[PDB]
Amino acid sequence: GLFGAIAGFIENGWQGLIDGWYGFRHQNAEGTGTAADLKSTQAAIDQINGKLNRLIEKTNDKYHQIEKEFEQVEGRIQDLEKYVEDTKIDLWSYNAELLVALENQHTIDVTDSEMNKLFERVRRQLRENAEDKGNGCFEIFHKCDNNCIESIRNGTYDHDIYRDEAINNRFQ
Amino acid sequence: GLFGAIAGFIENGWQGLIDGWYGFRHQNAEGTGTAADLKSTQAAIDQINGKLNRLIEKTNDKYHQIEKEFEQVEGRIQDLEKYVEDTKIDLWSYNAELLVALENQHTIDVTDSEMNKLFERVRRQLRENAEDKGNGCFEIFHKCDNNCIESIRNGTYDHDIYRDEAINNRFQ
Amino acid sequence: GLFGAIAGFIENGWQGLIDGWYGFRHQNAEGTGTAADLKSTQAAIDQINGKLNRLIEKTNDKYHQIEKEFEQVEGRIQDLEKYVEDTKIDLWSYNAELLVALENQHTIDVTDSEMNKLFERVRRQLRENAEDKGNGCFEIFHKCDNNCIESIRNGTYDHDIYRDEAINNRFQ
Amino acid sequence: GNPVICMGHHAVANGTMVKTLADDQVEVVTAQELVESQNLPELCPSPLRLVDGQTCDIINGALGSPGCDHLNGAEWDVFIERPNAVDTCYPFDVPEYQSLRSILANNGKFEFIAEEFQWNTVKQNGKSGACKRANVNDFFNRLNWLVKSDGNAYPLQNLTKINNGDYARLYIWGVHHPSTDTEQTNLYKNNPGGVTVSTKTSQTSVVPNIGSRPLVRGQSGRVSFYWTIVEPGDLIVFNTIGNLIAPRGHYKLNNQKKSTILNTAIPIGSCVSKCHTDKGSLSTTKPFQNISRIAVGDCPRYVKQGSLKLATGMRNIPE
Amino acid sequence: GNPVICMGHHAVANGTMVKTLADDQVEVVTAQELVESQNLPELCPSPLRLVDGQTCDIINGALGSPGCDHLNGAEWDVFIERPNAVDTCYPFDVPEYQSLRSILANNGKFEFIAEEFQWNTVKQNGKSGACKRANVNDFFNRLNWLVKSDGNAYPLQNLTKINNGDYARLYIWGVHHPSTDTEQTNLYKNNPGGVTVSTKTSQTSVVPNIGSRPLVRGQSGRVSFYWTIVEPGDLIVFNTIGNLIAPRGHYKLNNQKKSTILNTAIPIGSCVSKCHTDKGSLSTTKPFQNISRIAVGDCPRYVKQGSLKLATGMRNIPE
Amino acid sequence: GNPVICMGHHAVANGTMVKTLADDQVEVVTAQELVESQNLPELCPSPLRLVDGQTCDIINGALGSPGCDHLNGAEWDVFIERPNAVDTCYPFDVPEYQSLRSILANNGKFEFIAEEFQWNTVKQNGKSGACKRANVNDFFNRLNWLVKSDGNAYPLQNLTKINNGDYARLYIWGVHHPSTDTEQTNLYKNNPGGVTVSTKTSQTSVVPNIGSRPLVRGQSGRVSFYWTIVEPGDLIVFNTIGNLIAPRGHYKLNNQKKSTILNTAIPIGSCVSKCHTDKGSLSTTKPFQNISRIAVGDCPRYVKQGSLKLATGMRNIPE
Ligand SMILES: *[C@@H]1O[C@H](CO)[C@@H](O)[C@H](O)[C@H]1NC(C)=O
Ligand SMILES: *[C@@H]1O[C@H](CO)[C@@H](O)[C@H](O)[C@H]1NC(C)=O
Ligand SMILES: *[C@@H]1O[C@H](CO)[C@@H](O)[C@H](O)[C@H]1NC(C)=O
Ligand SMILES: *[C@@H]1O[C@H](CO)[C@@H](O)[C@H](O)[C@H]1NC(C)=O
Ligand SMILES: *[C@@H]1O[C@H](CO)[C@@H](O)[C@H](O)[C@H]1NC(C)=O
Ligand SMILES: *[C@@H]1O[C@H](CO)[C@@H](O)[C@H](O)[C@H]1NC(C)=O
Repeated sequence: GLFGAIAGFIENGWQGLIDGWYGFRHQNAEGTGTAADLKSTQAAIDQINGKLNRLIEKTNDKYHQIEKEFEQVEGRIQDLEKYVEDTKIDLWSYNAELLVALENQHTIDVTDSEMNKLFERVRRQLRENAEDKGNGCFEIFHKCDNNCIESIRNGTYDHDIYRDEAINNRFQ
Repeated sequence: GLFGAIAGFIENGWQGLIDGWYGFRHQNAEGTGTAADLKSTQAAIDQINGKLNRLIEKTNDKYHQIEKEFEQVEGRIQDLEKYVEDTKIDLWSYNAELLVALENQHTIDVTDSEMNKLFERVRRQLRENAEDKGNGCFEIFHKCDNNCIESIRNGTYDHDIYRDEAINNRFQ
Repeated sequence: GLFGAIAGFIENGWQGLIDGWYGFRHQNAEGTGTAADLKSTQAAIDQINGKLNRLIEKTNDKYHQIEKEFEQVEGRIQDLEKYVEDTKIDLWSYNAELLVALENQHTIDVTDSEMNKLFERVRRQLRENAEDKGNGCFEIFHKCDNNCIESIRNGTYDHDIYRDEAINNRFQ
Repeated sequence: GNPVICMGHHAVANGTMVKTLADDQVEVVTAQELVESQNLPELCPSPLRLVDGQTCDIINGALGSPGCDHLNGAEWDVFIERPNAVDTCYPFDVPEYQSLRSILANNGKFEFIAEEFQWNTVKQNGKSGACKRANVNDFFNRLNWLVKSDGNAYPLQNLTKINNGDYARLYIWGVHHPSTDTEQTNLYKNNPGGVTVSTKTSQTSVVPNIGSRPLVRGQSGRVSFYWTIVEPGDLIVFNTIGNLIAPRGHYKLNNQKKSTILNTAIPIGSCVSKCHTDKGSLSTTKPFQNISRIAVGDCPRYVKQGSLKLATGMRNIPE
Repeated sequence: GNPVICMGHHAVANGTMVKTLADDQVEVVTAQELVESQNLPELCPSPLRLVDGQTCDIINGALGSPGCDHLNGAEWDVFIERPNAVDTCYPFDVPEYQSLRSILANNGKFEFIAEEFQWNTVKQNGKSGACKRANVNDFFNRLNWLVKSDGNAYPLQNLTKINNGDYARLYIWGVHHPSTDTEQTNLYKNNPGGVTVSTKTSQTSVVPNIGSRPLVRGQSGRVSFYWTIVEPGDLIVFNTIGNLIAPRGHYKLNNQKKSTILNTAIPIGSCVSKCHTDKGSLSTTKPFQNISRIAVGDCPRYVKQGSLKLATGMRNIPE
Repeated sequence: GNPVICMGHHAVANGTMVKTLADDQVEVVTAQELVESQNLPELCPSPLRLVDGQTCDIINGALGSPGCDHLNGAEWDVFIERPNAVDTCYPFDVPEYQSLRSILANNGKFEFIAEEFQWNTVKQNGKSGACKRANVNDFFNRLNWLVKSDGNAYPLQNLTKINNGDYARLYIWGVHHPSTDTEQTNLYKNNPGGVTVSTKTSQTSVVPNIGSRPLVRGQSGRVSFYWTIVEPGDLIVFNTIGNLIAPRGHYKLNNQKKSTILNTAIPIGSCVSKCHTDKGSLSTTKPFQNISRIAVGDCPRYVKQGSLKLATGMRNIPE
């Protein structure tokens, strides 16, 4: 994808992440954990279901048309009838081929982007208290217990609480 | 959008910003101000007017065609005539539907991207003298008077002038 | 492009870079050098050749069709024959016009993105040992000889080796 | 400076391959097939009105051939015409066959309104051994075979019907082609025969053609069927000196003709669907189908590809 | 460490809804409608040449019916044919009506070049009460009704025109269908009549058809009109023993036929536009229109949707 | 704190302009042209089977005109028909010309199977001065001109061929149109003549038309050619009292008709290609071509644009 997160600096996905598309995995002094992120997951799901509904949309309600199968050749008018239907079929087949390729290209970019937005959200919450390790992970330069980790996940983490401790750990 | 700036980490737009699409809003010891950014605004406008001109482009210069309205049914040839026009109309209606959806999807991504490029431009000018607050705003860790703010907006800000003062404020 | 690297914060390309699409240019105490980056170059080439192969794909294997040139006018059936072919040609010409515009738009965004992924890769390797100068260049805050530069280019650079020296140079 | 928090995404063991602009096989976590490639082995009688012609195609149904009585009064969205249908009457052709069949099918109903034609001197209700009903010699029950009087007379016919109703009328009539000059004189006195049917703005004139045709149900003669449409405020005139296979009335035409015909051997069942192919009904929400270009109703669009997978998930990179 | 600078974008109070691939209602700051759904109540006489047929459709204009004199010499890009047009001459049909009308309209001009046909013995300039000009019995002024001499004679006609000009010629001729055998002999002696018109590579042979048609302007006879095209270096031969409605010359055909015809009741006004629908001219720069599939000139493409908004601005998130 | 590492991309001195959605001239490093706008000055005889009609168009080839012997047994994917082809026999027309030509071309072979028709009393093998072979009066060698016996007799013909083979048969027959009544009686005794050809389910009846046509190779008469298709299990009946231009057998029809015809003056050469336009073969991998809408085989799709450049590289910003 365009952002280089999925199949990029995020080495792989998590088969254990079964209640979300995106999420958090942490390690602290109390242990480890994996939790889904609802907002990013829902943003991706909405955009994809949105494509789906625009796709599985439209009529094609047709009754009296033209003949399309012929026992024996007749000449001029039958040639035209066959050429018209053949032209139609090729044009619609091309539309379908292109549509699915465009949608899929875009779907992959949307999901890659939502992964990147989640990462950037958390980076901005952490401010100077943490450093990007390069693999979609942050090293947190202060003690961060289960409540602290959860405050990061639900966006209530207050970086000024820990800034003095973290700055001192980072640079001395 | 793909970059997560507009309707993303930028919470909302500014109804007061009436002479540009993108801009700066600051607060310092002298007061507050809003100013448009010309370069980013113009880059977005150009790309959109570019779509517009490629769109409002093409001929369709047609004279002698086929009959398309019929008093009474005639059979074979009239069926074909109706089926041909009906096929044409459906294909062009599909083209128009897809075109506008693609263009709009792309237009929203372009404007979101230009917002993000502006933010990243300013981040790079500020170097170590400032920190991302997470809402499209930078906290500047040194006194920055109206001339200083303007030097940021027109890209003449020299970070080495203030680096000693800012580093000391950030980390001690 | 969407990421603002190519024709963005990267001021221009390098005509001297003849064995890759993307690469590194450095300056240290031993001298200067330009080297291609294989991974980013190959990722861009693959995506473009991929478009190419999907494009130069498909049949159009047609034999008995309809007449398309006429000495003199005949009326109803000839009108339909001309209108059918004219309709076909316009629809396929539109497909070709749109296809190339979409592909090119996307190709430019893909190459801009791969440039940005390369830059972000190197930023993440360097951690706190370097600062973004704003032009696609990093200032490295420690002595970095030819072996050190090469370790950055092939991803074996270990930032903890130099962190103490670099932190001290950056902030004191 | 030691706790770590990692941002990531889900994965499964085995995902689905899809195509993009750049790649013809990308694995994603989930995908949705957009081409319907399964059909039901039956046609659904709901919510569209299907009418099964069984042994009568729609031309024979309109003419009133033996075995076609069940189509009297019939109304349809789609006329289901069977490929194993059989001629059971006098051997005929239709000069503009497909056009008559189109008009009949499109109109969507068999509502016949009888009229009495005051034919002069000629004998009516001529029948034939090639058109047995119950056994016993008969004919198309919408047509009237006119032959000469017992006094060996067939005078010029000059008959007029005027349309003061609020609907356009469909009159179906025919012309008989005898095998020999003897057959001609034996039936219609005169030689040659001839028919002229006309409205205010159109007309049709037919000269019978005498000659030996291949034997079909013991007959070497042929009837050629024609039709005339009479708009409200118009009228129709029948002119003949022989060989006219007269109508017994007219079919009603809907102002709005919204129906059609589907030729298939597929049996009508009990399911519910608004999309019918010649292979059977489709029951699907997919936008496309590769089952048949012959499709009627509210259908997916027909395409050549057997599969087109839409990604409904991110790239799958497990571990 | 206390000053702040914020990066942002504009917004308005109320934006416009548009569709994307993913969302059918996204609010953006500005948008542009791409479907033209308004038309002018008039046709623009500029910069295309419109010619108003008024009471004459284009067939009647070509034949030279009463009231059609204003179309003599007429040149057009688009022939404006009115739905309330009226027949004002002898009751006729055209076997390939739409094809003749197409050829006439496409050609784009009524430039008639008279020729003298040296007809033998027969009387010329036959007129009729069904075709009054000024009152006083007349006929199509491009046609010549040939009837028998006062000596009750109608001999075989054998006349030839050769084309040594640099343009293809359009000859329009007709065949008369009498009501009765008496009408036939009263006009052309012989019975049956017959016409054969031929070029080097094509031909047309017509046998008149005698019979009672519905009364139209006091006539039960009909004329059937045909046409022949004579290329440079070709020639045309007229052969008849009766019933020929002869031409008085030929129409000139442009080598390049670029014109057409539009059927509508819309009045011609004074505006300027190069795009015409049957509902009126369009004055627009939009790429699409939902007003009518019947469109002539330099037009937006016709589509089914009533609205398609192109975003010309970013997403609108006010406050 | 002083070493620097810079990330960048390549550039060249002069790149290529391409279009995007937003910009109609963007310079990129490399690009690939998608429209083929060059053709070969020749047609490639490989790998498609081309058959050069040379001086015979395909109708004349089927009839067996003088000079057309080289097309006997010929098999083709594409029949190459030359614009400078010439009629070399009796002047004829074909009522449904384009349909017969389509059927012949589509079928893809000239495999003639002779049959003997036991014609009664009439003289066979009638020839003409308008159809010289070698000099010396001849005719279409697939047709048999029937004329009256030396005893001035032409009796009713009543002949039947039955199809018990495994292929559909194509019978080509004609009807002669004399110039005068004298010409008629001189050739076929009777007046009028007449032909009726019929199968079990179809028929065709023709009345000859006597009249002066333009002189073509010293003839003012015309032959009109018709055709009949006889399915396996069907049979054909010939009925005539004069003017029949009889067949000498039938053409074999492939069950699968996959061939076609291309009209062009372009010479056949020695190159290899599976795509042919009327301007010559294309040798290309490009998806589109602007050379001609008339294209046969495995071809790029035809489009109006002369150039469409696909970017195969990044934006070019040199220095
Ligand atoms: C019979 O024909 C005559 C003319 O031949 C006509 O005047 C009359 O209206 C016709 N009547 C009917 C009932 O068709
Ligand atoms: C439709 O596609 C299926 C596979 O999805 C294939 O098996 C079937 O043959 C196709 N039907 C056609 C080509 O008529
Ligand atoms: C008249 O017809 C004869 C043959 O019947 C022909 O030779 C001659 O050219 C014709 N002349 C004209 C003037 O049509
Ligand atoms: C065209 O669209 C307008 C709305 O933009 C609608 O009111 C009008 O009925 C439409 N015209 C049609 C469907 O012919
Ligand atoms: C000849 O015609 C008669 C009827 O006129 C028919 O019974 C017979 O089958 C025909 N025979 C041939 C050989 O055509
Ligand atoms: C095809 O395009 C070329 C330019 O690429 C142009 O010179 C040529 O005239 C075009 N052929 C046409 C329009 O038939």
